[PDB]
Amino acid sequence: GGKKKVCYYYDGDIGNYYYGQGHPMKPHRIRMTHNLLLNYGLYRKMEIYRPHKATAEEMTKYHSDEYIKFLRSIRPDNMSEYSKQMQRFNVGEDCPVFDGLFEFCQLSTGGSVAGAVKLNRQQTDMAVNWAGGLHHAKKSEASGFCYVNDIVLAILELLKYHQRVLYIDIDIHHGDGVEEAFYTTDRVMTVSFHKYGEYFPGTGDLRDIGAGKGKYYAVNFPMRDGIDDESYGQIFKPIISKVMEMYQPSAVVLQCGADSLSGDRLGCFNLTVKGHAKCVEVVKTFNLPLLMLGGGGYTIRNVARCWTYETAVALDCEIPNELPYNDYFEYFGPDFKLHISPSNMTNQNTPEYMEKIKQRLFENLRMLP
Ligand SMILES: C[C@H](CCCCC(=O)NO)Nc1c(Nc2ccc(OC(F)(F)F)cc2)c(=O)c1=O
Ligand SMILES: [Ca+2]
Ligand code: NA
Ligand SMILES: [Zn+2]
Repeated sequence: GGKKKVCYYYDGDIGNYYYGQGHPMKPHRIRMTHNLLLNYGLYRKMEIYRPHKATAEEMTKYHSDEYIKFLRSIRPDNMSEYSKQMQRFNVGEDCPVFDGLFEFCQLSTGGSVAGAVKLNRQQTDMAVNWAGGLHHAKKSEASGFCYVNDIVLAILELLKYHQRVLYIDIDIHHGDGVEEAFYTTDRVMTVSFHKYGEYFPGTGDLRDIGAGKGKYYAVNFPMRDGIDDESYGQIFKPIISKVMEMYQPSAVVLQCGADSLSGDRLGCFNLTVKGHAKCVEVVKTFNLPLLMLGGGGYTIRNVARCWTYETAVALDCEIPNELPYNDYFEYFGPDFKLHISPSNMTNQNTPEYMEKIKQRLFENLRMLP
């Protein structure tokens, strides 16, 4: 029990990577998070590391050599010469070409793999990489603003020392990239809670339960618009508890995508920072080596609030609602508070729907030996 050792990864350059004018993915939110938690004084309670830049040698442990060579070569000045390669790898539109794309992928991946190495070495209880959690990237493809799947790479590192690794994804979108990589193995159980029905990426049906050796090791909780803290918490704690009891993993990876928060530019959920962070508190109570990662989140003031509070939660540190002064203070107007209020949006997930989906998952969890 009690307070635990926390290692946090951050590179001072991460906030300078720009996806382009009008693009919702803003790496600057990672800097906003870092600045906000330094101003709360949370650096006193944790070890801050600079990630290494993950190499091609590291990336090719999962990704194809051809895809990684392309990512390492593509620049906005040579796009015309790589036209075929761009369409094949899904680069240029949703996943645009930008200055320092590869470096950005290296730093994002570096923090996740370094966190996994630290946990494997038993030198920390928790590792945090807010620049990670890029769950959509595939063996040979970019998708949903994700080029390199840092989660898969970090999980592969944990598998060197851990027989069973549990993956939890509280981003509003299905973590299809992670699920795909470990679909046919029982050495990784993937658990995703996401909006489902005519929504990106279009995967993550209740009936998608894994295949072969991995059958019953892929868990999906499909949800509708406007889920609140009360509905989410009532299903999250029982599902994770049953997963912990049945699967008994030795390490956990928690993807904390903040696009499941109320008011998100691309999200349809109605969670508050408190409701989102209760997921961290739940997972932390199991006392297993834990890797906390980023993901989506497009109302960057709420991403900074979310991930600052989730770091404070990892540290068992009570932080006041009144925000301290920081370099992005004006972003947190008009209230300048850490916590957010839900909107008036209708919760399309009834309590009966929530209970029925939970019961269906419980039947699948009983199939585990
Ligand atoms: C459907 C796909 C969903 C990606 C979710 C990834 C995630 O959170 N993973 O958990 N992509 C989308 C947009 N893309 C978009 C791209 C560029 C852009 O700006 C532009 F380039 F157009 F100027 C505006 C929107 C949207 O806007 C939007 O939605
Ligand atoms: Ca999810
Ligand atoms: Na699996
Ligand atoms: Zn997302």
